[PDB]
Amino acid sequence: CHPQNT
Amino acid sequence: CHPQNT
Amino acid sequence: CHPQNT
Amino acid sequence: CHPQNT
Amino acid sequence: AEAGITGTWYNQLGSTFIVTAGADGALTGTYESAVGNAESRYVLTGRYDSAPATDGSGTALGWTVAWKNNYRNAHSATTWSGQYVGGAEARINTQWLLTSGTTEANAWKSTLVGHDTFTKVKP
Amino acid sequence: AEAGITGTWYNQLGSTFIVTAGADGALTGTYESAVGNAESRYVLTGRYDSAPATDGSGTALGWTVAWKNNYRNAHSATTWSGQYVGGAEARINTQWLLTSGTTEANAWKSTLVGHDTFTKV
Amino acid sequence: AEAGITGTWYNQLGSTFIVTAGADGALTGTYESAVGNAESRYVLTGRYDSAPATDGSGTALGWTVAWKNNYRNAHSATTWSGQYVGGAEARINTQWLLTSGTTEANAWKSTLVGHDTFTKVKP
Amino acid sequence: AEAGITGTWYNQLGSTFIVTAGADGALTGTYESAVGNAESRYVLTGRYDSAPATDGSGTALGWTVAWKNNYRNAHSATTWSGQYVGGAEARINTQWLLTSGTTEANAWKSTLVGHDTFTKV
Repeated sequence: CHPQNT
Repeated sequence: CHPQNT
Repeated sequence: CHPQNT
Repeated sequence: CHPQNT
Repeated sequence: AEAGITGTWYNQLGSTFIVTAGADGALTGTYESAVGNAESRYVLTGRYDSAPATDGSGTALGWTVAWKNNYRNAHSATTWSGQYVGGAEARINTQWLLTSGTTEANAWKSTLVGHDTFTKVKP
Repeated sequence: AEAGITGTWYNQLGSTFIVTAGADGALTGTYESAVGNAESRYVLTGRYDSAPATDGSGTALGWTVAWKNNYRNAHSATTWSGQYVGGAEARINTQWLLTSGTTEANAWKSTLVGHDTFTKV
Repeated sequence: AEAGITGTWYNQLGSTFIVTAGADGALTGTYESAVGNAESRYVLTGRYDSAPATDGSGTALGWTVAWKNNYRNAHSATTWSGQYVGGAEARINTQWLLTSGTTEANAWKSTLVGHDTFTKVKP
Repeated sequence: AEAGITGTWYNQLGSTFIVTAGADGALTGTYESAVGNAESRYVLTGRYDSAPATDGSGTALGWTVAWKNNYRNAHSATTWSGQYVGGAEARINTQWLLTSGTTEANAWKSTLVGHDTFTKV
């Protein structure tokens, strides 16, 4: 889960 | 004026 | 593997 | 001319 | 499912896209801007995934238009790549790349990138 | 120039793209990955400018490949957009967009972007 | 005009962007996703045009975030490039590029592209 | 690897990019076009991963240049996103987005996309 988006 | 968009 | 390259 | 290249 | 893609679609700027999806994965149709009329019409050809994953996953597709018809020639081509999402309000979400024919010296600035959303209006 | 597009081209990773350019703007052919086993082949369709400018300009073109054939279905499609340049050393310079079919939640990370240069060697 | 850009902005997915525009063209601040909390916070640095054209023309700007802070390291960086449009409802419209560190063999698929719209909520 | 980023790099069109990489992730420096007359120079700022992965991975990085200095103002900004690869022949491989300030009507054609490879030669 990349922190840019949820 | 390109025909893709107005 | 994705078919696009190699 | 755009400053980015040449 | 080919039937859901087939129809008349429109994007946020008022351009018209008429497409038919064939059972072998082919896409064919015409593209037009908001001025309407006969020619602003250009031929389009593309491909889509005729056997998509189940889930609530979208169907991947893509199509190209070379901006030349029998009235004008802008010396450029656009490709849209995105996904069809069916449901109450079906939408095609895309990203596109517009490339113009340039001399070698201006080739570094030949391509524009952007994004389009199409809403369906008719089969 | 114009018809010089018809032929067999290779990108920098060994993928082969075989195309037929129609007098009025159609592009038709097959694309296959390196290794080259006979179904690693996929169908492609596209368009190109059939009447390019007479100054030293390249020829605008583009095509699509949906990544499904009789053996595999990768639930994705790639579009390449660029221009053809004829000469003693002909090439097709492109940038591409690879979209995958995703759920609504993963829509933001659905598309990859890249570039390829195709030559006849 | 630096004052209009400075503030707290949010995008359509619920991520937070806090920025200050300095008079020499510098942009500094922090970026956070919708989970909120302390760390989901990463440092951002960018530049904007401090002397824009008059008209109803937008102001061009861009900023970068490397996705590493003191709690996580995703080994990737994102750059957003777009324009600030002021008025009743000010908006920043952008396009972004996310690149991950990969080995040479997977470098052809290292970069994602997309687009974001930010709406302002506070100075 | 890591600090190897600090130095003077050149892209394929002769533009020079001089950068200082800070221990904690900052990137600072100047960019100047070919011809190289002393204001063709613009300020750049950015970030890079200061603790990269130990397998054979490249180092993720990115930076911005707003096209205004004391002499010219082109009402545009360029962001480059990519990765650094160290070796006997070091390079930084990137793709970039050039946005121009436009009116609402021309917003759809505001951004160009391209790619650049920077080397120390």
